[PDB]
Amino acid sequence: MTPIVHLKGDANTLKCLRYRFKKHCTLYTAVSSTWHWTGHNVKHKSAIVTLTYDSEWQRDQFLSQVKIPKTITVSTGFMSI
Amino acid sequence: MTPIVHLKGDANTLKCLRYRFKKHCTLYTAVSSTWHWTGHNVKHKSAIVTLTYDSEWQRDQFLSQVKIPKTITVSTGFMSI
Repeated sequence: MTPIVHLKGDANTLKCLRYRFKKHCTLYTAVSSTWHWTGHNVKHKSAIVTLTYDSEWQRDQFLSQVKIPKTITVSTGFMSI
Repeated sequence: MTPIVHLKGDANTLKCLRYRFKKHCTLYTAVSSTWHWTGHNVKHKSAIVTLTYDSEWQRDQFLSQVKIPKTITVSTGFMSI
């Protein structure tokens, strides 16, 4: 299936990460625009993004090229399309 | 795991669907803001959204309360967080 990572944290701390993916253009398959769980009642800035990898092995590579702050939690799963 | 549906199509045709989810507030677990696969070279308006359900059974219910145009393709998968 297609691997999909999910990172979250301060909407601002996410702006800096996107830049790191610029030099790592040869590591992910498709970057999604910044989005979040919208709802009638929100809380604060917690924008979230997602990155699809062509394989799990390549996934560990990106995590080795970018440092995931301890405040940002990662996610693991797979989709079918 | 957590079920996750993925719909796509004309960014405009998606605006009408979001309204249907308003009356079906008791059917999904978390609606995500409108987003899409951003990239240096885009094509046209193809915004995409996602909906998480608490179970597969409840998933078939939402699909029965909203008509998915033949131009919009659905998706099936699961995440782990």
